[PDB]
Amino acid sequence: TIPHLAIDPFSLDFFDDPYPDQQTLRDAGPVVYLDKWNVYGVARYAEVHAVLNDPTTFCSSRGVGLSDFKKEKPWRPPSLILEADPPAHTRPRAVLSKVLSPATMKTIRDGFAAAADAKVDELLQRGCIDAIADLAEAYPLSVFPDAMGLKQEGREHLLPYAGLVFNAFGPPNELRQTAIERSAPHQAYVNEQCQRPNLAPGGFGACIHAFTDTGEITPDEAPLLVRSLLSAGLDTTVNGIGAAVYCLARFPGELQRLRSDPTLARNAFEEAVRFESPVQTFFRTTTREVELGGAVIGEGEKVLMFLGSANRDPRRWSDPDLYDITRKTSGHVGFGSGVHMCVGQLVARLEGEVMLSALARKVAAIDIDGPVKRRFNNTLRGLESLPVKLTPA
Ligand code: HEM
Ligand SMILES: O=C(O)c1ccc(C2CC2)cc1
Ligand SMILES: [Cl-]
Repeated sequence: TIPHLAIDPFSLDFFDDPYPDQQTLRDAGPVVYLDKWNVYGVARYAEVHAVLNDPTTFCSSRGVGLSDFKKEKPWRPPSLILEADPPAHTRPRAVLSKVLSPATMKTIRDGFAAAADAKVDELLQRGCIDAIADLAEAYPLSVFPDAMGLKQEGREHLLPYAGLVFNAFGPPNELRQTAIERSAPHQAYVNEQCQRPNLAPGGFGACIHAFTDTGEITPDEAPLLVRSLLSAGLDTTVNGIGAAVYCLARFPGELQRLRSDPTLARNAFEEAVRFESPVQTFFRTTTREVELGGAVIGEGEKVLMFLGSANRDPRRWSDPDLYDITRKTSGHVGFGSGVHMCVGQLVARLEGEVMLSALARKVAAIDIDGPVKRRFNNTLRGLESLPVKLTPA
């Protein structure tokens, strides 16, 4: 009853151009079986949304990668939020929600905006830049480690560690194995900075530790929640901003609409998150036998959700393959949906908004003017190098 497919959604050929295979995955049926990895997959919007919003059956505490924590040791101690179910999930989630709250955004907005403006002006002086190293990576590196309250020393480990985290959600392919092998120095660096003495007062890290006073988290929980921010909080924004710039480079008409109304910056970023879906995939594990898409899935089965596919499903989206900065983007699943929906979404959107605002006000044209290279990661979609010429407004 369930179609079996041989598509490897973690192969380099798939990362290189996922969209035809994602259609094949959607059109095969509401639920497929991926023989390459012995997992179920859901690629249409409806089922992906349903699974995300059914946490008691499609759980996270057995891992949101391919590995089942009931069967194998996690490569690092489980995340107290990503890899937890309610009720255990709830108070750590509440702490990060408060640390990354609307109120907190007021404290960092001016500096985040100023750094974005300054960066775009700097790049305009250079003219021909790499929109990944010089913009998508450089801008988040210039604000987020500081906002965390990290010391200067060791920050070169941040992106490698994130690359590892996101590769490690994948199957045990070469990408994952190469990432985990000799990763100890990255792990040691991150784990050390999660300890309270190493985090600057006023920053997100210190604020997490401050919540141990309230009874919401214990002191021994705080370093793991700092670890969550150091795992998710940088590389995501790199690929989100890179996605947006790549979109604006490919859709000059939309750059021009953005220029004409910079207040479209926030939605132009949201649309980029839908369109590229920097976080492509997550898994759940069934806690019980369950019928999904007329398919009966046993207990303890891994279910692969194709977030990017869901965000391009023509059943849900008009012209899914068009980048439209005035699209009603609400309901996209690029930040997830339900109890685990991205708790750092205000930080992500703030960064994206203020960079796209700076571009909107300062740049007339973005032209790809060198070889484009894709960055391969089991979970993250994005580019390694994006040479562009920036024309000033
Ligand atoms: C464009 C940028 C980002 C994207 C696309 C993204 C994507 C996602 C997605 C899809 C989830 C849901 C996970 C699931 O359902 O299993 C999620 C959760 C999460 N994200 Fe974001 N994220 C981004 C930025 C950030 C930032 C900037 C931070 C921190 C400063 C962050 C921290 C987290 C954390 C801690 C969770 C787990 C929340 C929970 O389990 O309740 N992410 N993110
Ligand atoms: O808690 C964590 O360590 C964690 C790691 C990666 C993510 C991805 C979704 C952005 C989220 C949380
Ligand atoms: Cl670690």
